[PDB]
Amino acid sequence: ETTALVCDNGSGLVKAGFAGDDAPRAVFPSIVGRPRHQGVMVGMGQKDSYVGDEAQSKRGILTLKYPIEHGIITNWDDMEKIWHHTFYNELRVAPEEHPTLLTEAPLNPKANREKMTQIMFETFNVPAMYVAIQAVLSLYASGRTTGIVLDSGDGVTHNVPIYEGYALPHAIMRLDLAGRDLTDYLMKILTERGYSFVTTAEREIVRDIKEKLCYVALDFENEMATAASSSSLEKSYELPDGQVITIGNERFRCPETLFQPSFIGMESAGIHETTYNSIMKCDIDIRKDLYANNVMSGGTTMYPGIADRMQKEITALAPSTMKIKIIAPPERKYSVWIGGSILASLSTFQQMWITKQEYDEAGPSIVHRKCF
Amino acid sequence: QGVAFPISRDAFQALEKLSKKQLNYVQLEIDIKNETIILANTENTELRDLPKRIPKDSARYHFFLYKHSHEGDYLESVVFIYSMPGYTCSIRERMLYSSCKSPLLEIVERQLQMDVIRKIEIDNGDELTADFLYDEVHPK
Ligand SMILES: Nc1ncnc2c1ncn2[C@@H]1O[C@H](COP(=O)(O)OP(=O)(O)OP(=O)(O)O)[C@@H](O)[C@H]1O
Ligand SMILES: [Ca+2]
Repeated sequence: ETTALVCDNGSGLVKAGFAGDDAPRAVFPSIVGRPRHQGVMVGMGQKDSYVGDEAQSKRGILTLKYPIEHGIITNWDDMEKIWHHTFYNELRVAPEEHPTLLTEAPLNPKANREKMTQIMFETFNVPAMYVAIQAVLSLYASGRTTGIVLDSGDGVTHNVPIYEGYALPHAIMRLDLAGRDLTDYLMKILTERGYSFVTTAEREIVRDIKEKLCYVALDFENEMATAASSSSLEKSYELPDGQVITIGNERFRCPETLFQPSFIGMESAGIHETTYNSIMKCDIDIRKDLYANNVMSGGTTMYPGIADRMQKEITALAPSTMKIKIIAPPERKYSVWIGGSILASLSTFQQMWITKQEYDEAGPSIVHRKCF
Repeated sequence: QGVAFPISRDAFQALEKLSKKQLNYVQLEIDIKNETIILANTENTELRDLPKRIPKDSARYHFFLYKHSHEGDYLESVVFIYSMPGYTCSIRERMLYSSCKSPLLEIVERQLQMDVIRKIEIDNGDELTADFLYDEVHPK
């Protein structure tokens, strides 16, 4: 037993863990914090930085940053801290003893893949490591090699057509709207309902509301009308001290924002339109199978009724005689991570790792050749 | 791409014989625990009984000699099929079938000169009708 680590680094959350486990052991915010101003902060500890949960608790003392913007790594100093923290603090492992699988976003620059492998080998001294495309891992996990993945996480929503294990970069759509935007709109319209959520302690509370009560309407105006003229679909939410507030049309208006981004000002096609456009940018031929295999991944696709709604919208955009299916696995919230764990635990995967010797001889990249 | 499970001796002989048109159908399966590709079935199969060959409760790989006419020509072209019935399969079954595909296709091609004309991914193989298969191989 040497054991492989699997890391799926997203904009909002890190999912991390041991290959062969069926769920990620560590899930914590992809947040790095540093002293708010120059001199001596109080009570900054004996430390120059915090990561994850600690960084949230001390938000008042630190300046908070996300090193992964829209799936891409844009702050490497801070990204090193998240990795360090993942190994030592979250996982309790010594990186040099463990093969590490890492995941990457759509449209990720080749140079980024290289510095990523570089840092793993140079700064963390992993014996072996390997890099996999998130979207492909989820597709494969659903039991298919061709289809169009709709990955929607915390800061980005991607539409990614994949043929035979290969993402088609020219047809990949990016939409900068996801979970963190949805929590904030839920916060806004809940406060307009006469409650008050400003406030980072409260944002947490709204995230839980959002995650437990929200749903996607099959027909939105039907549902708005079904709510205005009846108290039928009103769930009550237990505040953590004891107050009880009543939540109504917010319950579906919030993720409606996915299909109707004008809701938060933004001029942009909705997820149904972006997944249609993505498809449309491919072969006339391949299109058939894209439609037939829409896979969904990521926490922001976890809303009830999202699958069916997509079915409705896609159909309405497609040639009438089109075979359309959405696949929304129960495991889709960590399907990217589960797929890496499954892969990195196989004996037959031992000879697929990029090794230190391979990297020395050289160098970083190795990565484009050996991983795809 | 991707993960190479050793193809068993028996399996390899079936595939070889398919390459020479001595067999018309060869079905394979993955042994999850052993990380191995093993021979499931080589029962002689005509188009009209192909649907019956495709399990409805676990995922399989298939190589099928598709005898048919195309505008003057009688063609006997090898079709590959990856069948996956859905959540009756475990995540691990799904990942392995999906992940072990490309290397299996690579060996058959480079070592047996199989001339896989088309690869198809299907849910159950009720789908595998006469016109379906002709449209896959010979689109418009
Ligand atoms: N049951 C749920 N319903 C709705 N949203 C959810 C649910 N569970 C998690 N989420 C949301 O999903 C987001 C996190 O998902 P994920 O981990 O896939 O994103 P990420 O990988 O951090 O970000 P990205 O992929 O955009 O870079 C959070 O905004 C979270 O509130
Ligand atoms: Ca993600």
